[PDB]
Amino acid sequence: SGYTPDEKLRLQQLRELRRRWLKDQELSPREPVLPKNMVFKAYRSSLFAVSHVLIPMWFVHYYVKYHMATKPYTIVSSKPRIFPGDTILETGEVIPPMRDFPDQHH
Amino acid sequence: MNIFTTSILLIFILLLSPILISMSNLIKHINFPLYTTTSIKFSFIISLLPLLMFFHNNMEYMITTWHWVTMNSMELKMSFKTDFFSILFTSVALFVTWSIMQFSSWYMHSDPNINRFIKYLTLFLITMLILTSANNMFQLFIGWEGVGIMSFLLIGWWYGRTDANTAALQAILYNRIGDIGFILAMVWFSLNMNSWELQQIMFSNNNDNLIPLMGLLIAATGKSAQFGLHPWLPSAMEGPTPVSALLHSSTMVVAGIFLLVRFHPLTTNNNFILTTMLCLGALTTLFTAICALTQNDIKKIIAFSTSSQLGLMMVTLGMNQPHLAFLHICTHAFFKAMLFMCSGSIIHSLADEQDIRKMGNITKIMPFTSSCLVIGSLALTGMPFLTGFYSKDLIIEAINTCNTNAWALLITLIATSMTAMYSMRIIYFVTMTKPRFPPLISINENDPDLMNPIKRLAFGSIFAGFVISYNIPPTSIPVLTMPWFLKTTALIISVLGFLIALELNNLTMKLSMNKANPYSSFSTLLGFFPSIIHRITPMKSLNLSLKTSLTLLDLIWLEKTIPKSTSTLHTNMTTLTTNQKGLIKLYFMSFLINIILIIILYSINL
Amino acid sequence: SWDKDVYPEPPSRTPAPSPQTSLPNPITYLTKAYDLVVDWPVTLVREFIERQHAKNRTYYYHRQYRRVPDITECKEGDVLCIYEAEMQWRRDFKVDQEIMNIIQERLKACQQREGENYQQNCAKELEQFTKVTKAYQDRYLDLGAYYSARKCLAKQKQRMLEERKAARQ
Amino acid sequence: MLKIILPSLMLLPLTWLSSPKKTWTNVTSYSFLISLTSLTLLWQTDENYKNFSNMFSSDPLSTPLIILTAWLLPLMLMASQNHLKKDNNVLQKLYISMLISLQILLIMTFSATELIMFYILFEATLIPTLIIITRWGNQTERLNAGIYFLFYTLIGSIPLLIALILIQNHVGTLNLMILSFTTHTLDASWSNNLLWLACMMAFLIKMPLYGVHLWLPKAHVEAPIAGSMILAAILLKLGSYGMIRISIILDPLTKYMAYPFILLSLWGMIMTSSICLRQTDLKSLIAYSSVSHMALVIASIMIQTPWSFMGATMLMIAHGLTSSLLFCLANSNYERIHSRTMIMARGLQMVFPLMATWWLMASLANLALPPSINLMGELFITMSLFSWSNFTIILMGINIIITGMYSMYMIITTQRGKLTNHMINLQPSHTRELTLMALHMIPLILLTTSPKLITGLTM
Amino acid sequence: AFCAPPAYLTHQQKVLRLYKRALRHLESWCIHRDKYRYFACLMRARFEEHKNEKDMMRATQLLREAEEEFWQNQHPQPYIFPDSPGGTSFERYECYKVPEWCLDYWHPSEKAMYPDYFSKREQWKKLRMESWDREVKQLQEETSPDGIMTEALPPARREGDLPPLWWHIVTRPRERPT
Ligand SMILES: CCCCCCCCCCCCCCCCCC(=O)OC[C@H](COP(=O)([O-])OCC[N+](C)(C)C)OC(=O)CCCCCCCCCCCCCCCCC
Ligand SMILES: CCCCCCCCCCCCCCCCCC(=O)OC[C@H](COP(=O)(O)OCCN)OC(=O)CCCCCCCCCCCCCCCCC
Ligand SMILES: CCCCCCCCCCCCCCCCCC(=O)OC[C@H](COP(=O)(O)OCCN)OC(=O)CCCCCCCCCCCCCCCCC
Repeated sequence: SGYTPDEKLRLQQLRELRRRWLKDQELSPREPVLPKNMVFKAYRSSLFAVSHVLIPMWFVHYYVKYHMATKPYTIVSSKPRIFPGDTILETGEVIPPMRDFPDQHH
Repeated sequence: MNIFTTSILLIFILLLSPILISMSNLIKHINFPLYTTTSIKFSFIISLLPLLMFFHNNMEYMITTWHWVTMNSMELKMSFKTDFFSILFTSVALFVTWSIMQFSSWYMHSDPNINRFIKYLTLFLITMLILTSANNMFQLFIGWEGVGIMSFLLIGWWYGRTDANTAALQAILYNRIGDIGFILAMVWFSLNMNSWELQQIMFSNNNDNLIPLMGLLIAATGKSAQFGLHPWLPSAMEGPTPVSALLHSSTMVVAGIFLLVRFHPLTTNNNFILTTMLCLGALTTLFTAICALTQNDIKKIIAFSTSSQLGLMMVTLGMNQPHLAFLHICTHAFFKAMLFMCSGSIIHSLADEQDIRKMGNITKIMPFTSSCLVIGSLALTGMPFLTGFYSKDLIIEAINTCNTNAWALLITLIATSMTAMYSMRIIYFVTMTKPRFPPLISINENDPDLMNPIKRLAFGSIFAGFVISYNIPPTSIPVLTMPWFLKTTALIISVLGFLIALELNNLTMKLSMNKANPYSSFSTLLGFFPSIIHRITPMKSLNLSLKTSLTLLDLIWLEKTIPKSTSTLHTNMTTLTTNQKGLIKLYFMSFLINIILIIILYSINL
Repeated sequence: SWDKDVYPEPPSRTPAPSPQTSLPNPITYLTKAYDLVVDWPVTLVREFIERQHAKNRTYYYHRQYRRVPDITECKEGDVLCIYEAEMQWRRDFKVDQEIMNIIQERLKACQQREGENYQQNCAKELEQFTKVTKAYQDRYLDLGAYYSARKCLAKQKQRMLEERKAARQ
Repeated sequence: MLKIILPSLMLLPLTWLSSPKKTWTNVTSYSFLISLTSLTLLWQTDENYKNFSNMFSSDPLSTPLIILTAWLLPLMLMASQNHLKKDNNVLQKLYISMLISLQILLIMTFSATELIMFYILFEATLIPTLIIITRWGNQTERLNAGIYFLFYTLIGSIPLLIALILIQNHVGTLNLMILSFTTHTLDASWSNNLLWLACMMAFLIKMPLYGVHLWLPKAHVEAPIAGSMILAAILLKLGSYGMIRISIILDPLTKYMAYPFILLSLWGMIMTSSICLRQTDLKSLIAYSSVSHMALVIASIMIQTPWSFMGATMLMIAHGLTSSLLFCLANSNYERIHSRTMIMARGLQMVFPLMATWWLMASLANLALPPSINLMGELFITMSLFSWSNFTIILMGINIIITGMYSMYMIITTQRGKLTNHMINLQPSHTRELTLMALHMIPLILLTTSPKLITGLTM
Repeated sequence: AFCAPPAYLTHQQKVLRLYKRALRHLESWCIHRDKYRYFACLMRARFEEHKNEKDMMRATQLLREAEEEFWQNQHPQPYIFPDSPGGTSFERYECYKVPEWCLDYWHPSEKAMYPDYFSKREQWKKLRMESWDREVKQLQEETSPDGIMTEALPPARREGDLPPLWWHIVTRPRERPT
């Protein structure tokens, strides 16, 4: 069935007090009481690129070249690909070419 | 040699920078989400530089940036093995994470802890880059558990939700079983090769690696949510959508697959390992596609899509095709990032409403999101010359043409057909038919912070597979001389799945109720594995704990054995020995007995 | 600071660039920009630091220990020469640990340098590693946490007795 | 060592002569200076051992324990500042004196070169823990808990005294280095077996071994915060140090007398982790976690691998720090809600965000998060145990799984979830207790950054 | 939520609950609106056919058979609203529903950041001070001497009076607190 009158009156009074409480939850316009843009390409991104990238890039490059290359096996890289007909920059010898490729059907 | 290492460690420094800004007490004066988004995009550009360098000269790098400790004959050093896999996954993950954090800045609006969320995503990205680029197994293990713990926190982001806490806990549990497998493999390699260094692992390629390969397989199963350890991913869907995308869609779930790709020279020499990897992957992609066919929550559907594609990668690693698996890693990362971002925009426009039964007319009411969702669904199914064509089709030809398990092949093809069918289910029940959402229209997708990451991920999901696959150095020679029914197998089964699911959706549109069958009950109810296992194993574990361990042993039987038994014995002895009646007659009789006894001992001692 | 006598490295053989295409190389452009923006100020700062070091230059020496009598010529119970021989043995144990680290770095460097040819071109490094680990297993293995010169001598004596018994037939 | 022992000794007249409004400040500042002075034992530029005198010495194993004790003493005063604010001045100064006596006698205990002096200082340290637990404990079971702790430890320690006197009569001096140099092998007879058990069971009780671990949870529950710290962070590691010192003269029969204790330790850490899963008391749960960690230490010390000894050392230091931090967080919650129930306080992440952060890092250190010294200890113990026998990895895996489960169960049921809004007596935070968590957690980060300090004797 | 459950559910209440659950699972199965309207009209016709029963034991048996049929033909994943229990947004904001008594623990500077709201807060607290004794007296007066009592509560019975135990209901946190 429906609402008994006691619980109906209780919900009406409780809801009216809820309206008052939620209205009192509002903020006055003075609350809270606290105690060179250019364009995005020229100042928003340029300053970020020269501040949060350039100085860290300087520090990492300093650490890499003067504290890793000074140590033997920190930066170890594989041998680069050497093909026939190539000239070695460090040695100066040219790699001899391949054979005559008998199959040229495609 | 200097610019390469400088770029890699600059990626790492730019990742760690917003964390220091967060703890440096200046967040209240700056725009932290925008600052972090710019940091990730710059990290992506300085990550694009070694991508170009490796695409040119194919230089393979090792960087020992910091010696941590030297331990008799074993040096733990923080080192990075800059791989092809490391470089390409770094670039892909940074691009995806840039998109996800822009989408996060749009989506987590009116949230009090948006900075907390952004910092958590950044810390997860740092741990994932550590895991991806790590040279030694200890550093990769640091990345492994850092990713797992930040996954726990981001799943339990809404920490007032009991279901979220439960999902985070079971994600932790399955990742922990994976950690046990990893610890077994790590310990075996430390004992047998004196180091966790991948170079000494490469020298370990020429012996019996069955136990560490089993451990790595268990670790990868736990991390990538294969069968037996799967449901933590669909439970992990409980967290917010950018977490779902970045964590559970593109980066974290492919970590076990990435580990298997790392240990693929060991994997190639063990045929039993290859067969069980192939069987496990085929089983998990079949089961996850079956589960995906009848789910109603769109996030759960694309999560089971993620798990099924992970099963496809696991099949590909069951074959001797690790590079195809990594290509599918990048391809899948692009697709699920864009698909999940589209689904999150749908949910936000429909006011936190998640299941497809209250959607519809999305093609007309949200055209941009509809177009991007269609792009994602078609390219996930394997529409030709999209990003998915250059990995999924090659996987299908490889499994069709090389010697595999026949049942694994058949269920892989059927799983691909099911991928087509649940993509059709998504397309139909979201983008088609009549509206079913509540009437009040609150759709507003006109935000640039919403559009632009989807645009970038659309450009990825269209062109990135083509560009990457044409920039791959030639390895893992595919076979192209193959019959026409085998060649067009993936396209044919995708078209067949689309048509079958279209006519099934029209049958659901038809005005007739049908009695449900156990096949659809099995598919909708997660295969009964979550209910059955998550009810029987915690109950037995906690029941054994309380009923036996604490109660029986500690609170009953060890107390009855040592201390209370000693106290009872001494109490009985002291009562018996000092129950004295107090009579000098009895005392002197006792003294006489003592005298007689001492005379007896003197007589017997002499 | 390091020397190729103890950290051997083959001379690099890089090929000369032969660009068939007419497109400019963004790697070369970005590398030239990278030197001109980053490498020159970094090497200027390091040159200033290095001339400050030369202005205030100091020297340090590597300590060397003379050979105390070994534990074999050392009486039991006389804990003075026991102690001297034991700390000499511990010092040599630490030195052998670092020798093992050197050989392991050599093997890792060989594997990373060769890459796909590591199964053939690292035969010498693998042979050196195998010989040194056989020697290490002969001298220091299975000693326990309380490893000592006496325990090492007992293990060596047991191994020599086993070898002498096996050499009779 | 005298330059650390004497000013800690002179802390007592400072305590009893300071003004009642300056005693805590003066003793805390000067004990921080004691820790700073005790940091000088890390100057080990040679393989030789720091033998300061004929009675005291420093060691790569003894030094981290001494530095840890000297660091915990000001933290002990900080934790004891709050629950004694309604207490008499004489009893406050007495409690500070008891803590200072703990700190002094433990430095002498770890720095002693003689095992008989080590035993004298062993239960000389036992006495003030009894007094602290019995007098300043809160519940009515503190008297029973003190009885249990004292008599487990003394029934352990009496055969140790008999074994020590027998060893002194057999050898001649009982000096640690003389024993280490003129160590003689044993004949594997029944007398030597019983002698081995006599010199092992005292430290096995103090660890505690499984089966004889029942004194620890009740003592930790009914103890005050300083008693919980001293037990869980120093005394178990003191039993650890005792076994490491005494195991050198027990070859070769420890290789088969290690068998029942390794099995007891592995199955017992599994058992106690299960109890941690099904435990309704936060202090009891942390106590059983401590029992499991010291069971790992038993397994490492008994398998006697150098890697195992190192893992035991790093687990000693790491578990002491993280267990002290866990008991501090539990005691802060206990001083808030005046209850020890695991489930009663639930949503503390809302009201206390920074304290929940400290909770999270403490639990992550507890569950062996990389690259912390906690996980380095457990991983190297795992490696040595797998080298000892390959089937130990199953028990290790079960232990690690349940360890993660009880740590995250702690976090979920104490921080996450809905807030118990009836607890209106929740003060926000004390700068004192936040400083206490910070001073517990920062040395964990620093030792993670440099793990070579706590490697121990083997490497 | 706003009403306390009784000692037992009546037969009429159980019939209504079964009807609502059956129609919700019917919409979960039917998805499409016209299909659901057709089959929901069929279900309503079935309920109206079994509506006029007088024996009431046959009605209880029919209710048992109907809910047995419902349990046989229920959806494995019925549609759940996001705010409903078992939904997606259920208990999502309990982490943000901070109780109001932390403002008692706020610092005076933070109190000075919001002066007018805090002044209204002590006005509400003073009203609670004045009303607590009166509502306790009302609760003690209206308690029946018999052991029978429900979880329902009386309203205010005169002017200038508040309903008993009104604080935890009126000052509850919002479901969208931020
Ligand atoms: C906390 C643990 C409590 C229970 C275990 C207690 C220790 C058990 C193992 C040691 C035996 C008992 C202590 C003896 C100490 C000295 C050992 C020693 O020197 O051994 C070599 C000696 C032998 O010395 P020897 O090496 O000179 O032998 C002679 C050899 N020849 C002739 C070749 C030179 O062993 C003994 O003398 C042992 C005799 C012990 C008899 C008395 C035992 C009383 C009960 C003890 C336990 C009581 C408490 C627990 C009760 C139950 C509680 C629930
Ligand atoms: C063809 C070959 C096929 C091979 C197949 C092989 C299959 C292998 C399967 C291995 C793993 C099985 C056990 C998995 C247990 C997972 C338990 C779990 O987390 O359950 C979650 C559950 C609640 O979550 P759920 O019910 O999913 O969701 C509720 C949402 N409202 O409950 C909870 O959240 C309870 C919280 C945790 C309670 C304590 C749990 C302790 C568990 C200790 C286990 C120790 C032994 C581990 C052995 C692992 C072996 C691999
Ligand atoms: C896996 C390894 C297995 C092997 C190792 C086993 C041994 C482990 C170590 C032993 C631990 C024993 C712990 C004994 C104390 C615990 C019992 C206790 O607390 O009893 C209390 C009870 C008096 O209680 P009370 O205070 O009067 O009243 C209750 C409240 N008012 O007290 C009493 O009623 C009487 C108490 C008497 C004193 C007990 C302590 C001294 C015991 C001496 C034992 C001597 C054994 C050898 C004897 C000679 C040979 C037979």
